Parts: sequence; C-alpha cells; structure tokens
Amino acid sequence: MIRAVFFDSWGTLISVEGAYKVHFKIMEEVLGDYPLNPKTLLDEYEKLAREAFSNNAGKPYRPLRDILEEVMRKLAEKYGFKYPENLWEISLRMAQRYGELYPEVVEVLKSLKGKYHVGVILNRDTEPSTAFLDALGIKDLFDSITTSEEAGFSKPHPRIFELALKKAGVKGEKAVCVGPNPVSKNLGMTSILLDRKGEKREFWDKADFIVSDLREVIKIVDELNG
Repeated sequence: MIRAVFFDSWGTLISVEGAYKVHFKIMEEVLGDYPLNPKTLLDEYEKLAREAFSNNAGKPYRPLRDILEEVMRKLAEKYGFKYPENLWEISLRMAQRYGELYPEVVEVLKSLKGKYHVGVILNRDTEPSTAFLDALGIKDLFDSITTSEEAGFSKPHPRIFELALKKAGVKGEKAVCVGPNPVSKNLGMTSILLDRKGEKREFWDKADFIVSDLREVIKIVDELNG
C-alpha cells in the first residue's frame, strides 16, 4: 500500500523559467553598472556551483550558503567586480520576488492532503528552504519538510530518505518519490521520474514510472492502491 508521497528537489516545484529568472536577477543585482553581461556571470556561476555540488555529494552536509559564497568569491576574482556583501539576503529577496511554481503544484498537493503523507525533500539548508516555501504559500501543504541539513548528509546519501520515511512513519515500500533526478533504491521506495520535456529518455528504464505532469502522480498512486 502506498501511504506517502515525497517530492524531491526544488526542481520539481519550481519552473525552469522561474529558476533561471531568479538566478538571472541575482546576477544583475550583484553586477550593478559593472560592464559584464549578467548571463555570462550566471552561466559561469552554474558551472562552478554544479562542480561544488558534485564535490560534496554523498559527503557530510556542508551549508549551501558557504558553497555559494565561495563560488562568488572566485567569480568576483575572475571578473574584477567587488565581492557582494549580504549575497545570501539578495538571493532570498530575489527568490521571493521571482520564484514561481509549476502551475499544477498547488492543486496536486491539495489533492493528496489527508489521504497520503505529503512530503518534500531538499538538498538545501533548512531555514531558507522553509522561508522560500512560505513565500510561495505552500509550506503548510506539506506534512513534512526534510532537508540535507537535518539529515547531516547531502544527496545521494540514504540518510535523508531514511529521515523523510521516519517522519512519515513508514518503510520505503509504502512510499513513492517524485523527482527529476534519475536514481535510495535500496530503501524500497517507488521512483517516479518527472521528465517535463521528455528529454531524459536514457534514464527512463532506471525508474519505475515516468511522468510529464505532477497530476499524473495521484493516478499512479490510486492504481498502486487498487
């Protein structure tokens, strides 16, 4: 029986257009009048960030604030602009102004409520993530919010999923996990790959179900439950 539905990474709640704009706007604010194209700074940032994330994947958790600040110091040094004070505060402001949900998110979370444990799982520090979910008006639509900071280890370490399952009070075989991240499997969860654009086909056989829209999740859960 499926009793719990977990949604995995911001990548599943937040549109690609909203994430890029948030980032783009952060870069414009940092640069001011500096004569660098904000899209070039953004593209270099995403490379260095991706690279920090992989170097910490599966390792003891390290705050994303520290990794972000480290990246930006390299970027400030590379391009010659002054390192921005209060970068974390800029980023939070921009996420609240320009962040956006995929259009079905609110409907999907309400549809699950009181019927399944509804949880979100995030490789983000606890406090920002939670304030961001509050800004987007959905914090209270979750039964649980589980972070790498809570568990002590960044993805793909199993501990974050073990904690999420403990919050739901069920073993992995009773839960589905929805994410864009191809695979945690050891714990028994049913994996649903969210491929909005059908651009990850080479990982579809690595997942139990593929969906392009979160409204398909409740249909999969009902079929699993008869």
